[PDB]
Amino acid sequence: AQNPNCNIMIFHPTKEEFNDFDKYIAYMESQGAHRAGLAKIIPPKEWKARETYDNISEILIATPLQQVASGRAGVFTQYHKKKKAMTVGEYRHLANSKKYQTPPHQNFEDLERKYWKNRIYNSPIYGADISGSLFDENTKQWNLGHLGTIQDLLEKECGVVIEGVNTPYLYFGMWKTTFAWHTEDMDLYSINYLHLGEPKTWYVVPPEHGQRLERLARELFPGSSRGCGAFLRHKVALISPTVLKENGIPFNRITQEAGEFMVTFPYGYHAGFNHGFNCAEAINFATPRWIDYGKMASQCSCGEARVTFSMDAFVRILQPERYDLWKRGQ
Ligand code: NA
Ligand SMILES: [Zn+2]
Repeated sequence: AQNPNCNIMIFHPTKEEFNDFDKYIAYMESQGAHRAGLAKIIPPKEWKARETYDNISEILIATPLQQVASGRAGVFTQYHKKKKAMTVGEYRHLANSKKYQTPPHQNFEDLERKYWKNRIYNSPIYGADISGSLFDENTKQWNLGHLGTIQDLLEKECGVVIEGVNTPYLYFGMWKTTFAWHTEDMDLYSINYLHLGEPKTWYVVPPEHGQRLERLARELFPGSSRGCGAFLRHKVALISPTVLKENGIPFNRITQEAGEFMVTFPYGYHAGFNHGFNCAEAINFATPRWIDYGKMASQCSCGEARVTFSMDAFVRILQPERYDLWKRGQ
């Protein structure tokens, strides 16, 4: 079996290999990439997402979110406090201000140390889940707005036509902006392109060991776990690498830089943080291999996990037994 230790693999496709998205995902899996839960793809030197990022300042972040932490440095939850709308230009200025700017640091490891030591004592602001794309329409390879839809995949595999659309989202981040431990909706794949700015550090648990993280999360967040048997779907829980190590949880870490893609694989738990001002674009996608994960995905029915109406059809068709209860939660 390929990649038995579940290491994060990094790929350098040629322009030729970059010409068929689906084929290259399958290729990566043939090499065992999915066992890690996360892979990095460095685009060929010939490729570009768009010409320049000189004209993005007028994008609106309708509802910036302040991420307020509760708990201890290595084991905390965060809630999202809504803030007044601002443009990307205004946001960039705020990110670079003395209050929010990245501290001096020696390297990525040093900054990681500072993050886990100090994150809870600050409340960074970020723009999340902004429908839109920064790929040029003329970018023909790995354009996240031009991928095949999950609805078409489900139709092709299962024969059923369903409503729903599948469009990309933008994220604007700053130092200490935090992504909580989660898998994707319906344990889908995701792909994330870092368009501009400072890095993102990722942590990931191999899919085969997802239940180990869930078990630890139940132990570390007992109140939340009592409230909901899939509370990680709420996307509020953080656990540091130190605590994961102490508890023997298998995981890996990697830093994504501007111009790099990251793919998360079905049931790959991941979390991370931004190093400073940046802009990323992400979208969920599916392959034939996803279907069996979709059928088995745990669901939040307690009301907390709010998702797009596009997920309705996936639960309805793949998980009919769970549908009524889940629907009540929405
Ligand atoms: Na994700
Ligand atoms: Zn819930």
